[PDB]
Amino acid sequence: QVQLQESGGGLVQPGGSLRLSCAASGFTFSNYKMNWVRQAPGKGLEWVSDISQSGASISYTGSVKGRFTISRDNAKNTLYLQMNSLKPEDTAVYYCARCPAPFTRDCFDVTSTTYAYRGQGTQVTVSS
Amino acid sequence: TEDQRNEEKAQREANKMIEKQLQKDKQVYRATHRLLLLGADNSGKSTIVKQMRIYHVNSGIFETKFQVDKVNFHMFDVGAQRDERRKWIQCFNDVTAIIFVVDSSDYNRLQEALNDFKSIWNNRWLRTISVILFLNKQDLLAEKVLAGKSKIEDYFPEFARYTTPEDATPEPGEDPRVTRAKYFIRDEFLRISTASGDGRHYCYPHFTCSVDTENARRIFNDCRDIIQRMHLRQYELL
Amino acid sequence: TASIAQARKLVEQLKMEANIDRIKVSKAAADLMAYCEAHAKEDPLLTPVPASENPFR
Amino acid sequence: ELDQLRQEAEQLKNQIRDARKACADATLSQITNNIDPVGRIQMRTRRTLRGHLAKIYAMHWGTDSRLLVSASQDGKLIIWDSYTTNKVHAIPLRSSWVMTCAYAPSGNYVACGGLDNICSIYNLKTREGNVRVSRELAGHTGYLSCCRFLDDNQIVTSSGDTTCALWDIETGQQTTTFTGHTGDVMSLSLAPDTRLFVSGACDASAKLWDVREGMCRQTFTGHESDINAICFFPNGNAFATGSDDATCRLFDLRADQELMTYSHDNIICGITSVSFSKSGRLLLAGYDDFNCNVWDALKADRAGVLAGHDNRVSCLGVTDDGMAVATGSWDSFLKIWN
Amino acid sequence: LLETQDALYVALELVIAALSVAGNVLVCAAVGTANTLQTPTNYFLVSLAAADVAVGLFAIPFAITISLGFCTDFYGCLFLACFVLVLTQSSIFSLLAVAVDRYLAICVPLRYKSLVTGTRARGVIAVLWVLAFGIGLTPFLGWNVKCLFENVVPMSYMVYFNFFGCVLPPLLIMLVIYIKIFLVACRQLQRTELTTLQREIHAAKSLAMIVGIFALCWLPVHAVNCVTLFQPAQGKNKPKWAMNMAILLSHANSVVNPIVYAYRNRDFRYTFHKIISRYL
Ligand SMILES: CC(C)CCC[C@@H](C)[C@H]1CC[C@H]2[C@@H]3CC=C4C[C@@H](O)CC[C@]4(C)[C@H]3CC[C@]12C
Ligand SMILES: CC(C)CCC[C@@H](C)[C@H]1CC[C@H]2[C@@H]3CC=C4C[C@@H](O)CC[C@]4(C)[C@H]3CC[C@]12C
Ligand SMILES: CC(C)CCC[C@@H](C)[C@H]1CC[C@H]2[C@@H]3CC=C4C[C@@H](O)CC[C@]4(C)[C@H]3CC[C@]12C
Ligand SMILES: CC(C)CCC[C@@H](C)[C@H]1CC[C@H]2[C@@H]3CC=C4C[C@@H](O)CC[C@]4(C)[C@H]3CC[C@]12C
Ligand SMILES: Nc1ncnc2c1ncn2[C@@H]1O[C@H](CO)[C@@H](O)[C@H]1O
Repeated sequence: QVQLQESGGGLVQPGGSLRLSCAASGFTFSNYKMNWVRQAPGKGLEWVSDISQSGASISYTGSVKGRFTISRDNAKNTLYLQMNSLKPEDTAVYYCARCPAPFTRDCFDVTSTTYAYRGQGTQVTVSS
Repeated sequence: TEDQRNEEKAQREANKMIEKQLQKDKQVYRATHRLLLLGADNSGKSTIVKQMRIYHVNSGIFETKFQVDKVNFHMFDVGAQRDERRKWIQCFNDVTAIIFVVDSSDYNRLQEALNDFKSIWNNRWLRTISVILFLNKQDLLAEKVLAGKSKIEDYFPEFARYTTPEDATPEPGEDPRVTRAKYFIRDEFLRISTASGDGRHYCYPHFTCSVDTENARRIFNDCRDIIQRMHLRQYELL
Repeated sequence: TASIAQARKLVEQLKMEANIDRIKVSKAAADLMAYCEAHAKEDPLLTPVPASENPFR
Repeated sequence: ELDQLRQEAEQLKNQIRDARKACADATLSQITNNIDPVGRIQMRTRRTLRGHLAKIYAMHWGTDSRLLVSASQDGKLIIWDSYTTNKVHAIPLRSSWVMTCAYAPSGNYVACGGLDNICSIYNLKTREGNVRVSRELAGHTGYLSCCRFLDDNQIVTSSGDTTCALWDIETGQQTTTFTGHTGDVMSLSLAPDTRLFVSGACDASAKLWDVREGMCRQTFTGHESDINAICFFPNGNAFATGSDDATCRLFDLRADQELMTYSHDNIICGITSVSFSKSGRLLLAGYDDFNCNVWDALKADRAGVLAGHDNRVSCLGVTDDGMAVATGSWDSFLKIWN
Repeated sequence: LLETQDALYVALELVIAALSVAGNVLVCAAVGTANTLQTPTNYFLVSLAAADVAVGLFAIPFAITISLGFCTDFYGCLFLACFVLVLTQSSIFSLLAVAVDRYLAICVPLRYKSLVTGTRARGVIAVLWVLAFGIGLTPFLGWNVKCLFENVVPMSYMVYFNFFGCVLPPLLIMLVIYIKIFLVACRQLQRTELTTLQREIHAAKSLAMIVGIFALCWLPVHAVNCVTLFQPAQGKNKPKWAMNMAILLSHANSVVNPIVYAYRNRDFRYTFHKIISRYL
């Protein structure tokens, strides 16, 4: 039942923009904190951003702070990552991770690579 | 009836001696302060207490016992375990403190270090346990910021528009940029801790090098302050 | 390599699970109710056991 | 090429869930409206097992229904006599951080383990009088979360390495291994048949295994978060589990789907341990809200509330005959309710 | 027995005894039922509660019978007076022990759990009870018909040995203890940079209570005795009012102790909340 599919990504040119979507089913999406992470080719996991249940508390990674925008629609239990003015270093596989425990503000998704609450990974490449 | 009364008496004597042994063990247990040690592989967590009165390596735990001012401390370092630290960490919710070391010299990994520090500080089970932040490898930070090969702005642009606090303790002969970066990282950690801070648990940052040796006294003072604040809160004096 | 082997193991497990003979939930519920009504009598937690027979009181 | 395998797995799971919904002609919730409710369950603490120092991390009754095991984080595994609260044995553990414990059906062996990645065994019937380390079943690359005695010469173990194991005490190696789960296994339960056993992990799923075959025969994923509790139904055909989402779910080995979900809007705290009664009419589940909930297995309503515990509940067990229940929390005071 | 004003004295003493015994029995029951409250600090608190219970149940009726002005035998009245003194000294020593426990916990937080355990707690409690029984029963055997107290117990013991031996020494000890605790709280407040002045004033106000209350409770009767002994012939123009209120406050100390010490701890409030929730 617990599944997190993700769509979007692909090829993009530097300075462009792209909105990656992630549909999660099998639980109460409005009760779990969400996170967007990215792993580059050959590099380890790199957390991008996090958004709380009601979106009142949101945070972004300093390396990509301001360029990306994380949002969540609870009416259809969906997550969205709108990246603007992409860079050639942004190329990576993105994942939408769910917090292991609900009603909490602590999540250990990026700690391990074999984490379960993730999607198949959305590949993104930035180049001419 | 005696066939069972003798057994009852034997069991009573056994229970008495077992309780005596349990109290003998509880003496040393309550006398020792159990601490946790966390950090990244690149960090020098395994060399925080350069003194290292005694280093015991269990099956999968790098125990480290020592004594400061007649007080016995037992810092536990779990290194031989899977990267998933969301289940076994629960075993350390009663520890006296959690020394979290960060190799802040690795800016690309400083983000992961901050994320781990946040996840630990916001943990529901470690919500009442203070965190002793030992920013090891300060010499590496100084060298990296003086070489100018890596700009902290790429990893943390806030450093560009950040200013060193006034309550800083600048070292003699230290470059202004080194102090600025060090205290910027320290304040980043302090904010990560304050985002969900409360009187239940506090943070105790400390700047130490890989060759430092007074870390024992620093951990002693940190534990003393932690338990003192805890007792004051118990007495409603804070 | 690694991902391919993991997917192979996953599809093998899925195949092993596909051949399972899944009966309607009605039979499972009936069996559960039967077991409950048959053992509820000898269950001290459901039928208040007298303090004389209960070794705790 | 991996896209083909992913699509194949997706189609397999789609047909699986389709067959599940097809077999879901009814639901245990509506079918159980005719039976009489159990009513309020008044359970008082008959005795308190004082003596433990550190937070108790596990406990397990024995076939004799009189002696029980209780392991604490201070490195002590104590054997308590429920009838009179007499400390018979106190095994000092090499690793203070113990996360499980067990009691063989014959009572001749006791298992323990934790972050040490080793399952330490101890013989209680030693002629020397003073118990000692009987066996050290090393090999796991993760923390040992739960353990159960399959027989005097066969034992089961669940480690955080995403794999379960079945060892033989006389050998000291992995007689059988299971690598179905993807997250750290937290608990399991053996059925009276002594051939099938289910285990739950952080993958929010519970997987079944046969001691002889050695391959995952069935999997359930009705839960939402990591499963921290699991216990076999007294009949051996079903089993209940509990997740950190503050919800329990009863799965059936024949329906391959969830037919009973225990939850409440005001119950936000998760589960730590669960156990059934002698008949299964009630379902006891320990929650981290400083209390335990005894629901109606057939109606999913809070029939009893054990509110006496000054800590997070860690383990809950029922006797082989169901005369009383034992609850060990992190207060070091293992209560015995009835 | 209804004198011009001793009737109000007896009534106030009865009300004080009732309130004290009620509060302290509640404290003892809360400490006994709650298993998590079986700690050394809680041991000292329940010892103080039991001392106050003994005061309310034994010291108050004995003092009442004494004030009523009976003509019992000499040793008969001396026994009741010495028992009242034993109970008062036991309460004072329990308060001193609670203060010393708080001091060792705050100033010496690390070695607290090691130097203060269950066995050590019960040993210290027994030693303090024996000391109280020895001090109060001192004039019963080592004395250096109208049962009116000043008659059976002279102010010599009530001042030289009682006041300056087991009331003023512990008074100043508790004063210094709470002063050091206030200093420690102030040093810690300037470190927790979150109004700091508000919390500092709140902590200072709490500490001022535990010793000012102790003071206003024990200083009246002992200062009355001191002025009667060192400065006699004053005639005590308002004896039946001055000593009346002095002993009234000395006895109300019993009820004032738990409400200031027991009810003001976080663990005690949590236990009370849990108990009233269980009862609902
Ligand atoms: C003065 C008379 C009338 C009342 C006597 C009360 C005494 C006997 C009783 C009442 C409550 C009791 C205490 C209740 C709580 C505990 C905690 C336990 O872990 C050690 C014993 C201890 C400390 C008990 C000691 C004895 C005790 C103080
Ligand atoms: C004034 C006369 C009646 C004295 C009566 C008080 C006696 C009976 C009560 C009051 C307080 C009690 C003590 C309070 C607490 C403790 C500590 C505990 O670990 C052992 C028992 C012990 C030591 C209790 C023993 C009995 C006790 C001393
Ligand atoms: C000092 C003695 C001899 C007589 C003076 C009486 C007054 C000034 C003393 C006696 C009792 C004390 C009070 C006891 C009650 C409280 C409640 C506390 O939460 C705030 C302070 C406050 C209000 C104390 C303030 C100071 C007070 C110390
Ligand atoms: C009768 C003589 C000896 C003094 C009587 C004054 C006592 C009974 C009164 C006066 C002011 C009162 C205090 C007022 C407010 C508080 C804060 C709260 O946390 C309850 C306790 C405490 C601290 C009260 C304790 C009882 C108290 C101290
Ligand atoms: N002058 C006095 N007259 C009567 N009783 C006194 C006097 N001084 C002290 N006491 C009694 O002795 C106890 C200890 O001070 C007090 O509680 C009080 O009852």
